Amino acid sequence: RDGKLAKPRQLHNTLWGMVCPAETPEGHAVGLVKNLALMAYISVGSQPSPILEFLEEWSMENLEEISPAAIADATKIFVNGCWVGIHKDPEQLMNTLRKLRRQMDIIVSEVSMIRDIREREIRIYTDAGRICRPLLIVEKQKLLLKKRHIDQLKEREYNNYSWQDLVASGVVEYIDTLEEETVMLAMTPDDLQEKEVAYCSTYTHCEIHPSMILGVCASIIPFPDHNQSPRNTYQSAMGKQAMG
Amino acid sequence: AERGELDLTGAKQNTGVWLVKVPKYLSQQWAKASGRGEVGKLRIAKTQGRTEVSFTLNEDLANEHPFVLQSVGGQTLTVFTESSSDKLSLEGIVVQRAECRPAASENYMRLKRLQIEESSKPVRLSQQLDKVVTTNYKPVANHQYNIEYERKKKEDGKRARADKQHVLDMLFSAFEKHQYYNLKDLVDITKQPVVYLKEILKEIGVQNVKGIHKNTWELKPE
Amino acid sequence: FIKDDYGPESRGFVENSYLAGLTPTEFFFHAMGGREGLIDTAVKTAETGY
Amino acid sequence: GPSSQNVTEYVVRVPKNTTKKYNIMAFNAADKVNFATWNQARLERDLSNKPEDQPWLLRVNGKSGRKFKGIKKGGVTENTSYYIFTQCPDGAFEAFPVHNWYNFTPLARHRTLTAEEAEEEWERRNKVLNHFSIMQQR
Amino acid sequence: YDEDDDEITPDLWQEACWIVISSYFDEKGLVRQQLDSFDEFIQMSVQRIVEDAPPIDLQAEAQHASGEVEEPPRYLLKFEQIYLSKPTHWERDGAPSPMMPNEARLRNLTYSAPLYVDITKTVIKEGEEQLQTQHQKT
Amino acid sequence: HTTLRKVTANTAIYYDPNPQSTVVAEDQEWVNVYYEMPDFDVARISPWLLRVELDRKHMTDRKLTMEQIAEKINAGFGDDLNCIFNDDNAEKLVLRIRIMNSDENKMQEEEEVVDKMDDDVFLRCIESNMLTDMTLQGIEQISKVYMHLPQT
Amino acid sequence: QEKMATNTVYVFAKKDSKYAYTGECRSCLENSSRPTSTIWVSMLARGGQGAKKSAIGQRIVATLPYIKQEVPIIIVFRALGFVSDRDILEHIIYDFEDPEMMEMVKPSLDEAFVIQEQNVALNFIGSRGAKPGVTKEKRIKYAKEVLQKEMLPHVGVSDFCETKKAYFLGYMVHRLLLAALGRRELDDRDHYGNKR
RNA sequence: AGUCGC
Repeated sequence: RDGKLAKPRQLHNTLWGMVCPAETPEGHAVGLVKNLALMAYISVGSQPSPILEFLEEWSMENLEEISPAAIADATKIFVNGCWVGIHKDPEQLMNTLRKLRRQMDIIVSEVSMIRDIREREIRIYTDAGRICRPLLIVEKQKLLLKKRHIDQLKEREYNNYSWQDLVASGVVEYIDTLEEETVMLAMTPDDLQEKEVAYCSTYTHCEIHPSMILGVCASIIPFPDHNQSPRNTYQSAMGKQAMG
Repeated sequence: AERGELDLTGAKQNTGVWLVKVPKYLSQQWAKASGRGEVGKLRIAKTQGRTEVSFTLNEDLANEHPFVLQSVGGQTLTVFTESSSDKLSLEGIVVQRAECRPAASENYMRLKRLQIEESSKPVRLSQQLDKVVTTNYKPVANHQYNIEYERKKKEDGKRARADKQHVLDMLFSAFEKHQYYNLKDLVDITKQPVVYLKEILKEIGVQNVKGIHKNTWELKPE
Repeated sequence: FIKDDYGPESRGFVENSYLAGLTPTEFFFHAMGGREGLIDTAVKTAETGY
Repeated sequence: GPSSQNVTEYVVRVPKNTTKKYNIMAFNAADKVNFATWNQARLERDLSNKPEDQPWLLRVNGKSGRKFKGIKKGGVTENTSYYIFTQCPDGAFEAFPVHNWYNFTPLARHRTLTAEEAEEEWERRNKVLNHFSIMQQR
Repeated sequence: YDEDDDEITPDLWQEACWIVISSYFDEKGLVRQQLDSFDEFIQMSVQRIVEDAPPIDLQAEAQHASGEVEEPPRYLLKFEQIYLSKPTHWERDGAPSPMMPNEARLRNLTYSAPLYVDITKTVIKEGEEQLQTQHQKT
Repeated sequence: HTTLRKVTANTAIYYDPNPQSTVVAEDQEWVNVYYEMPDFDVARISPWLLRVELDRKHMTDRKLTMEQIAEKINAGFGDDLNCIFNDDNAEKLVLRIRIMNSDENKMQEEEEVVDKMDDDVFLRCIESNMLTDMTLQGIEQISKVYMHLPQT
Repeated sequence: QEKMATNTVYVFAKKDSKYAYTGECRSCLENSSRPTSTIWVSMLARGGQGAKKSAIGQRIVATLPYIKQEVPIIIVFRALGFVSDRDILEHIIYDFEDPEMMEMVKPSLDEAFVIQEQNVALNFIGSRGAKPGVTKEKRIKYAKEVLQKEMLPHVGVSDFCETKKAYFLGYMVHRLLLAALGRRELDDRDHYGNKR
């Protein structure tokens, strides 16, 4: 505060759909006071206990039971940054574990689960306070959500079907910023469709709508992309300033 | 021979034992089998360059578990026993470690989530309180206060200032155990009023303080 | 984007004009470039003052 | 034979209550322990420097034999159990509970460099300037 | 409704993602983050904290110089389930009634609710008694 | 400011107390090249061998000679640092270094005040100083950049 | 309120030209009592006193909570009781097949020689950390309780999980050595994945 | 204090 230039003021790359790009004050506090994205959500926190039980039962070997002089090949697994154990087949584990998340044996909004292949680590997070956003799931080079789910959403006008049911189909997922680093994320159904040799075909998530990266005040401003970027920031202050 | 000696007979036989990891629910079921004399049977089927091990539960106890073999090369596992007769013996070496795999990991989970729920239920915070009016009834005094009053109201209260000689004897008796005491202790052991115990201690004795007004009195030892 | 994409779009350079509109990614990278301009105004203002 | 085709099947028993506690004694494979060369051993709780919580002291053969330290594992299992499957003269299997898991590790017969003297002081002076002679002056 | 067999038309356009987005706000709503955290804070955390591990015991001093015949009395205090009543207000008369947020602003009140806890008193002195235990809701 | 550290590809320390039967049989003809080099006190010089390999590309740019480097290091350290070098007729360039002692006085009088650290360990301090402090044509401390420009 | 993520080690290149790299771990029971615990493992560089070994740029020390003086990581391992240098090497780097990692630690082993038992090492940490107390044994017991309670508390709070802490401390040295080889990226200051 | 104005 008051005399210190720094890089935690400049919009960082990871703030994509996590925190509004252009909604931070124009005064000395610029960029330090940020504003949450529209689709952004924040994990409320949960006990790690169930995950630990499923892992030990699946095939995770306990720390003091293994032999240290034989672990180089093995992948280290952590839960809330606590090093719980080791594994010799992380690919079947990750695939199975996610399947459980889609099926809700562990809480979606909660568990973040990340694999860092080049380091052979598996980090899992269930602590409070992580920023995450909903995305569509794509599978076998195409979207997993089908128009029949839409017809239930139209039906909601007189039925109990809801966004929670939509999460229960496992067609949408919650992704925190640490996990968002390791996904291959298509911009829009259109692009994921035309693709043949256009770019790649390995996508795993897709954006529910790209204009969601904006925070509350930035959404009032129409055609924000035909404006010079700081121009959008002055409007986010002034819109908040108007009366009515 | 002594209890500090470790019997090597088992080790001296070079006896091998098997090490199997099992889920708590299966062993809890065994735990409530008690002494039926069995919990199941183990089946081993061997082929060319391959071995299959499995377990079947007792049908009575149920009212196929495949085995996965494990490396033991990286640890020299052995077993010892601590007897109820306080005798120690080295029973054998682990020649194999293994894991008991469930018949199905997937559906099980329904039971498991329910299973987790049964051990794990602190149904907390949980139900507001709608409203309450128990900021407590107002008696005439605390119930226990009345108990305190009753105690005070039982014999003890006034003290026996009469008979200086017996009280003199009591001081002499104090002087029979130790050279000095705290005046707080002196009133406790004598059951007399402080002003009077002082009046006597001025007459036949002296005082000696230490540190921060910590005082002891003595019947002039000589 | 895909890992290691030095090609001009994944790393900076916007093709469109303010009239055509910026694609979503183009839009966000532009906001990064606009922020430098906002921050520099505040930091420079204090230092010259002194 | 077992090298070609074989099948075995043995009943598994659990006694209602064992007459003794069953414990695990684990060694590092790197220590390559061979009990073939053990002839005597003593095993007693280190307790004098301050019982069932206290570490193990393993003393093999005579005083000049190797000594090891046994450290207790926090619990046998945190969500499971460990059981021993044993062969019996009738031809059955017998299964025994684990009561404790202990880690056992090697100790030097006689090393002891000690820092109580002024080794810490020598460290203040330590410019990596000596190594053998300090071990000799001991 | 689905079966993934006779279906051949997965395509779905702008018109439809907004249906999905609407359902997100219909379910969650714009401020959810604040509310979900506070709710979890009551539903979990204030319970977790009194359900900690600091049951306090107190033993007054006895046999102060003399003594003999037992009893330096001993008391232990334990805490149980926590209750929270909907936000109430007490007039100077002493009579409580429900508050409503509009009232709370006009008259400048604080919009809070009263918290109660189960407490236990427990005497297992040195011998004469042990069961005399009483539950309170305070 | 070019330090020997910039030019050096790699270093190695060997125990080779018998040059006439060196630990690298392939290195053996260069020992044949040096036997007239103080043959009397090879019984006196230390048995530890330092061997260095140099990058041809750095050596070309700095347009140096192996005799320039050898003369630089010997001059810089002093007479103690006994140097010999490989033949220029190779794409690779390697330098072999031994240390000479104080000869006559080393007869172990009181206890040889050195506190008897191993001579190799002294050699690593030599190599350390040798990498960082040696300044072949590095006439000053201008970090290590130098950019030439043509101005029109 | 935005803060730095607890329970996870990240590597930094701060200003102080005498610290080459440092590994930071903020380790509170963000569900216990909310203290802090800020273990630092710092790699010292630039120097070497005299003819020490020509290049001090590998003398890895450790800050610990409520310790008045920096101590080398190896003492803490001695204090955990793993006197066996091969075992400490096993906790630090479970791939002793690479000569370069083995050389990187070696001068830190060289420092370790002055202290060669758990008790005395405990007496070192006690006196380097606390107020003066010629009691020796209490200095050892208090320090024993600090290692038990204060260091990496997220990994445990008792004797019965004292081994588990040893791997994790060792993992930080490993996580640090990787950066020091440079085959590992230096971790950003402001990545949102590392925020709460 | 913080918010905020240029």
